[PDB]
Amino acid sequence: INLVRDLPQGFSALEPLVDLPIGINITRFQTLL
Amino acid sequence: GYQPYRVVVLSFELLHAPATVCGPKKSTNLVKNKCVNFNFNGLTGTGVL
Ligand SMILES: *[C@@H]1O[C@H](CO)[C@@H](O)[C@H](O)[C@H]1NC(C)=O
Repeated sequence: INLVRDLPQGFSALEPLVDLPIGINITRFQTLL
Repeated sequence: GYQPYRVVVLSFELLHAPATVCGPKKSTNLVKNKCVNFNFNGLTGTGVL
């Protein structure tokens, strides 16, 4: 979406790139740089 | 008594972790224009193509 600044708009959808059939204890998502 | 005769014995789980990836197209080829009850395991194909 060609944008410049401060426009959190845009409407679309998503496909499952990967389904890792792990089924593990998941509630923490530390996202780091 | 001791000649080399090696064996690898196997075992499957009592489901400690469910299956990973399931069966492939153990299949024959395609068909056409004549209704064929066929199975995709999720798309029971019954009717003409
Ligand atoms: C973590 O995953 C295991 C997998 O069997 C499950 O049995 C266990 O209950 C999970 N732990 C929590 C806190 O949900």
